[PDB]
Amino acid sequence: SQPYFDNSSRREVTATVGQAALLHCRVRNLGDRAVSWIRKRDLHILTVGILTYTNDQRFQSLHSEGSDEWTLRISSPQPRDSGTYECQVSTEPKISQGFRLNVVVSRAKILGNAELFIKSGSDINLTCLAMQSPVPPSFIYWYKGKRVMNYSQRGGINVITERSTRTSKLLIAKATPADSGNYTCSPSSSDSASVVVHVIN
Amino acid sequence: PAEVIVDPKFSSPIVNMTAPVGRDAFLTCVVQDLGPYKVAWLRVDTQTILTIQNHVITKNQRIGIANSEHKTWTMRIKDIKESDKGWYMCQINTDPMKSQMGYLDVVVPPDILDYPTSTDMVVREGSNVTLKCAATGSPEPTITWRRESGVPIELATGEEVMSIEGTDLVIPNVRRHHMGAYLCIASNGVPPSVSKRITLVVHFPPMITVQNQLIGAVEGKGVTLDCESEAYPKSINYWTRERGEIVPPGGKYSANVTEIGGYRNSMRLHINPLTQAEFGSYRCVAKNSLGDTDGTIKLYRIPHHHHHH
Ligand SMILES: *[C@@H]1O[C@H](CO[C@@H]2O[C@@H](C)[C@@H](O)[C@@H](O)[C@@H]2O)[C@@H](O[C@@H]2O[C@H](CO)[C@@H](O[C@@H]3O[C@H](CO[C@H]4O[C@H](CO)[C@@H](O)[C@H](O)[C@@H]4O[C@@H]4O[C@H](CO)[C@@H](O)[C@H](O)[C@H]4NC(C)=O)[C@@H](O)[C@H](O[C@H]4O[C@H](CO)[C@@H](O)[C@H](O)[C@@H]4O[C@@H]4O[C@H](CO)[C@@H](O)[C@H](O)[C@H]4NC(C)=O)[C@@H]3O)[C@H](O)[C@H]2NC(C)=O)[C@H](O)[C@H]1NC(C)=O
Ligand SMILES: *[C@@H]1O[C@H](CO[C@@H]2O[C@@H](C)[C@@H](O)[C@@H](O)[C@@H]2O)[C@@H](O[C@@H]2O[C@H](CO)[C@@H](O[C@@H]3O[C@H](CO)[C@@H](O)[C@H](O[C@H]4O[C@H](CO)[C@@H](O)[C@H](O)[C@@H]4O)[C@@H]3O)[C@H](O)[C@H]2NC(C)=O)[C@H](O)[C@H]1NC(C)=O
Ligand SMILES: *[C@@H]1O[C@H](CO[C@@H]2O[C@@H](C)[C@@H](O)[C@@H](O)[C@@H]2O)[C@@H](O[C@@H]2O[C@H](CO)[C@@H](O[C@@H]3O[C@H](CO)[C@@H](O)[C@H](O)[C@@H]3O)[C@H](O)[C@H]2NC(C)=O)[C@H](O)[C@H]1NC(C)=O
Ligand SMILES: *[C@@H]1O[C@H](CO[C@@H]2O[C@@H](C)[C@@H](O)[C@@H](O)[C@@H]2O)[C@@H](O[C@@H]2O[C@H](CO)[C@@H](O)[C@H](O)[C@H]2NC(C)=O)[C@H](O)[C@H]1NC(C)=O
Ligand SMILES: *[C@@H]1O[C@H](CO)[C@@H](O)[C@H](O)[C@H]1NC(C)=O
Repeated sequence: SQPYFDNSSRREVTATVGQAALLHCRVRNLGDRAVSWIRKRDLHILTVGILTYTNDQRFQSLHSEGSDEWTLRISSPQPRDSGTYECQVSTEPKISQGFRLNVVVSRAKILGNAELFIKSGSDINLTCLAMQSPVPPSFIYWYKGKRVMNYSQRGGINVITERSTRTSKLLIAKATPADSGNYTCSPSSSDSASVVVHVIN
Repeated sequence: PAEVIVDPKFSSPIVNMTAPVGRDAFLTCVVQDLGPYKVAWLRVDTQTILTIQNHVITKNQRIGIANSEHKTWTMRIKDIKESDKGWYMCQINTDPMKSQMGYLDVVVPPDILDYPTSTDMVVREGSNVTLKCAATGSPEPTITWRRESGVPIELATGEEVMSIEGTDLVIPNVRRHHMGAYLCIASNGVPPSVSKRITLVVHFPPMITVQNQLIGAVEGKGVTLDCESEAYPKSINYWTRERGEIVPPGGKYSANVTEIGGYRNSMRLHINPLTQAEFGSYRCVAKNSLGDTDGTIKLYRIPHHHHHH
């Protein structure tokens, strides 16, 4: 007879450039009414039910049949997309719920020169920082060019990853000609950052 | 193969619409080369979705939509309410998004409000009072004050006029003549106009006007003492004599007090037949709820005849 919201959707949502943002809106006893997403800034419609209206392919409605959750998915968020998005139900008067999405740029960096030149036999020390992200990363990838690095793939590899300090130190002992290439540090909740290495002898 | 899609545009801005309350209104939005894109109607201030293509999203059963050749998209609102007035938006899901707006206005005939409007005023002469009249309607009604029976009204400058506009008829220093029935008129161009009857009652202490302060008469004949009182509320009129002794009803004395409209009394005292004991100064008195007043009449004797010696 009367729909109402869930109360546990986390009005404040913080996403990072790239990846994707989710705004979850749950409604109890929907009925024949419909749930819609709008952008308060310019009053632009986004989704109605499961169909998309916006013609900005980045916006998509997610709803599992019979569920109470209507999720607004924003692909490839950008800083301009920071604003208030309202969950709306077709009743009269309509019942709304104002979500506030805030996207931030989170970049990772590797201390030192972007391009390193070390003599064969000397060590490699790549310290990576992901200080911009709001939440500490849950994992940090180390890509040797394109394939994932594994401390066991080569002797003399020391990898210390600390989500407490948002750092990851990759240490390669006694460099060799084969060890050349762009090493990439890709944390979970942040952007990528690479450093190209060249050797001699 | 596939084909190229054209850029849909608004053929013209939304035309403003004024509609009578309780009737139907039609917001239309014309587009060109809509093609695969969709038109939407939204209430701006509430930011509520109303229609998309030919579907009415809102549960408001008074809302409907219909299109002609996918060019003219018309939203219908049944049983218009004053709530329905405001801005509406016509939105196309282009990239970027396009939108137009148009205003729907609801006209309502004027209606005078009991509470904020003066009832029956009762003010003492000399003080000030403001007759008030408040009405509702669309547009904002105009309030015109008129005195019943063509009696004019005087502004602060002393100029006399037949009507005064404004919800407040400020009367500084009320007077006897301001008492009467006043007409409040509310009009806004939306028939019918309405009016309310507001009475103004002015209290004042009695005022005696002696017709003749000196009166000579001969012995054995009759005499009539005349006074006229003006007082509201109504007053009691009686005659006294000398120190204030009330006149005796019996014997030579006879009285006749008659009201003559305008809240004035005509009080007459007839003495007959005159003797020395009935000559002297008399007083005509009138009193009401505010006080009393008197006028003195001196009745002296003049001889029947006089000889020049
Ligand atoms: C106590 O005192 C009061 C007050 O006395 C009066 O006031 C004081 C201050 C002094 O000036 C006094 O001199 C004065 O008399 C006495 O009350 C008065 O009593 C007399 C009679 O004794 C009445 O006279 C009659 O008046 C009517 C006309 O009345 C209208 O006009 C008056 C002014 O002209 C006005 O004052 C009245 O209020 C009334 O006003 C009219 O009202 C109508 C309706 O609202 C309105 O449409 C008019 O516009 C309005 N007019 C005005 C001017 O405002 C008059 O018609 C009577 O004459 C008939 O009777 C006479 C004989 O009695 C006769 O000679 C006439 O020809 C006429 O005869 C009639 O004719 C018709 C037509 O053909 C016929 O059909 C009838 O059959 C015929 N009738 C008869 C009997 O023949 C008469 O003159 C005063 O009106 C009255 N005043 C007040 C204020 O009450 C009171 O009597 C005293 N009591 C005691 C015990 O002493
Ligand atoms: C369509 O209708 C809307 C709404 O107006 C209402 O409906 C109409 C159908 C009609 O019945 C109106 O009587 C009724 O109110 C119109 O929107 C209004 O537009 C006017 C003019 O732009 C606005 O008035 C302005 O308000 C400003 C403050 O917000 C004020 O600063 C402006 O004053 C300036 O300009 C005037 C000249 O107009 C100048 O004299 C001043 O000195 C100053 O420079 C001006 O008063 C209203 O606020 C608008 N109403 C709303 C609700 O927004 C719309 O214009 C109309 N469109 C067409 C094409 O007719
Ligand atoms: C060493 O490698 C890094 C990236 O490491 C890997 O490279 C990819 C090919 C994959 O293997 C991934 O697993 C991983 O990123 C190079 O930096 C990155 O280079 C790529 C391609 O040159 C950049 O991609 C571009 O990204 C922009 C972003 O807008 C797109 O618009 C482009 O279309 C294109 O996809 C990527 O941005 C870049 N990363 C950065 C700059 O942080 C690195 O350049 C390489 N070494 C050298 C010397 O080039
Ligand atoms: C690997 O290098 C990191 C940082 O690289 C260096 O940092 C400066 C000290 C300077 O030498 C720069 O030119 C290099 O890019 C080392 O981490 C820092 O170490 C210093 C000294 O021990 C310390 O004061 C800082 O706090 C450290 N920073 C962080 C983020 O921990 C690290 O010790 C080196 N590891 C090895 C094994 O050589
Ligand atoms: C009426 O006049 C008196 C005397 O100046 C003043 O005290 C009072 O406020 C006035 N009231 C109104 C309604 O003007």
